[PDB]
Amino acid sequence: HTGYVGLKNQGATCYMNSLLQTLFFTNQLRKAVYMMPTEGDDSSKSVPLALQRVFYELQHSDKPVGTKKLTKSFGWETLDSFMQHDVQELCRVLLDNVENKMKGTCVEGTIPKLFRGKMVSYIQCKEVDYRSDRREDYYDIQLSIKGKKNIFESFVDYVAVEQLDGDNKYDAGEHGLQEAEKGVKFLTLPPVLHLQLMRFMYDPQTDQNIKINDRFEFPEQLPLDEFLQKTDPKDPANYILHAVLVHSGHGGHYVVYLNPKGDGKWCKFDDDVVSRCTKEEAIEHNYGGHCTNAYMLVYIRESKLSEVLQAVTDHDIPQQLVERLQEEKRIEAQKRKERQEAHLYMQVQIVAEDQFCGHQGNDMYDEEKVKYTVFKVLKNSSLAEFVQSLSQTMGFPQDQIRLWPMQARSNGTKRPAMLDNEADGNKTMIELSDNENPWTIFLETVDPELAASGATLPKFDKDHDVMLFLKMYDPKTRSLNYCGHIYTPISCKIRDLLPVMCDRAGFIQDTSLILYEEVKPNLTERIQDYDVSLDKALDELMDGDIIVFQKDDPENDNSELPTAKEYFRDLYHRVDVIFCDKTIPNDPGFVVTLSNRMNYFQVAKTVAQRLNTDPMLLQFFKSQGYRDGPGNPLRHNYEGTLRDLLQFFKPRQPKKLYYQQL
Repeated sequence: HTGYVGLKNQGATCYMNSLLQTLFFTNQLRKAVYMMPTEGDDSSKSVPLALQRVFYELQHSDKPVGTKKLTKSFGWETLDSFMQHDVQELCRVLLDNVENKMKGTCVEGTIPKLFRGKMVSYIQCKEVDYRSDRREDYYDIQLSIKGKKNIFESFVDYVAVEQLDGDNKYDAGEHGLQEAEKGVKFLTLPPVLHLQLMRFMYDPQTDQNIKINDRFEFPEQLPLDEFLQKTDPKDPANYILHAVLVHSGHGGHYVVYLNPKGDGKWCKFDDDVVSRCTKEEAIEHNYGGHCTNAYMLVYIRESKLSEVLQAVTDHDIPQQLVERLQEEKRIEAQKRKERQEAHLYMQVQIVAEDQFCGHQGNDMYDEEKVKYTVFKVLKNSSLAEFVQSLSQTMGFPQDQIRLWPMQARSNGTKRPAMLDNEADGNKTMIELSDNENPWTIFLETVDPELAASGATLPKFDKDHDVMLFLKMYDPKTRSLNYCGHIYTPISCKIRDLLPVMCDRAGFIQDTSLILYEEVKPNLTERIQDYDVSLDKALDELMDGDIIVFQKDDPENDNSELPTAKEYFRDLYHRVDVIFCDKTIPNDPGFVVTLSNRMNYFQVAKTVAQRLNTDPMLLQFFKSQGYRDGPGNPLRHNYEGTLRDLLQFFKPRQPKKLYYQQL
């Protein structure tokens, strides 16, 4: 009913869409494609079956047709896998493919029948009698456009005889070097003529990739009778224009104009929208004129078009295809259903206080090492419902638990932070997560030792209390110790918390303590006045803030790392980096421990101690970052630091620099 159907434009498929429609409306070819015995073939790797699928859906679908399995099928998936090849290469790919799959069937030899033409490449000597000929079969013709006005002129140029003169002489076997002519002449022109215009070429010294938008004309009706060796009455070489393929403007948007019926009723096929157009919009408007411009044309022989554009109906398609493809469509329908179910649920990752114990770095834990209890939960389900689900699964009373969602902060520290169960209990999980795809929540419980007895998690005044996390630094062992969390009124003076810090650390009451806010990695700010409220003591006080404390003792000074400040500083600089020998390909390399604040001299000196060698006999190479492999050489008067060099490495990605000896 609703006219013609379009293709979707999926990524950088590009000219593929334009080309498919052009082949689909070559009806003789299409009917033959429907005959290919594909019932035994692989669904997503059979190019013949994939192309059959596209044609079937082009013929039947109300919705634009996908090339999801087809692009996979012939193996050009990535954005530029197309940009690599030209249209004519894709044409021979698909045509050769179906041609060979029809061998052993009733529709064998359809592709030569429709597209094969014959041409002679010849050389003939002037003075001596010698000739050298070459009979060649073509499935298309490439026509030059620069210097030209119309396609008639490009055909005059293509048949043009070339003169072999002084210093270009032709060596004709025994006769030797002689003056000669070299010509190209067409023996036959097929029912379907593909003409590729040389709009753009990879001509360097001007540009690796380019475009020629200069004006270039082509007719509705093309007479070729004069460019053939042989002519025959009732079969002239008069051709009707069938298709016009177009590009505009880097790449740019591809679109195609066809008159499927051969009756001059043209349509603009721009991917998913098809529309009717005038002949001007198909031909006149795509000549150049300096934008949008025609790069490939398809003509059909005036006698042959009744055959070539045979009417096609549903029946011309075997039930072997109909039923198979319809089952594929049911499958895809399930897959769509599965996918939309999976989109409705979210993943909540619960972490418990045990996971915080023993962590030696900044923040609560290590992202790569932490162990979660995970829950699939409806995105639109309630908080209270999840709290019951958690309490049932985990084995707790709801009044003995509290959820603190892990909130990633502005300065790049991830920490537990408050949720008001009282006010936010009725909201959805997905809105409460602010769409964090996997929800990460810290689960506070009552000390299980007290759980048996009368023990509920205490009241938390969301306006006037804060939850802080405590960490004890030991200089002697240069280690961190998680000392749990506490609730406290904000108005509390830091001093009033010292007794409990001492106690959790196993220190003696009235032990003299140095306190720091662990703010951010490499930022460990000393709390200088203990007699002020938490509010004044910390800057920007917040649930999930961390205080690190240590004994104030002369003995600290004898350690490598006397303070928690120095500890965290060292933790932030200490970097292990892999050194790979550039001269040994597939070298895994060897790791060295360095500091992000090391200069060239220090880096080289250090690696040279490891390789027995002189630093002057090491040449290092800069990283290309996300692209693997060595980059430009590292000059020995490089001013920056190891930090500056490694900044293109991704966080989870391990670091490596390439080098060589001298």
